Amino acid sequence: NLQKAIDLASKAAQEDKAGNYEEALQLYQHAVQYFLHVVKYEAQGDKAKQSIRAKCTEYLDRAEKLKEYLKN
Amino acid sequence: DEEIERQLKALGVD
Repeated sequence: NLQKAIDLASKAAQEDKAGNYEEALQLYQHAVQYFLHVVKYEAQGDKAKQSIRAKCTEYLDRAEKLKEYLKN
Repeated sequence: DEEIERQLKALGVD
């Protein structure tokens, strides 16, 4: 599950810089979904949760932004 | 965690 979080989170951001948005938007939500998923069923410390959390916001922000700009 | 978690549920919903 973890490998999917980064694999999905990496491909998502890779598309953001490349130019893609539709595929990056879907990957963004999916990638972030795995991040919180593992955290919900695997909480070691605060440093780990603090990292995924901060990353979940940045990625989530782009998703909501692209979805808006894409429709607007 | 409450804000980030809610964000996902918001974006991912149909």
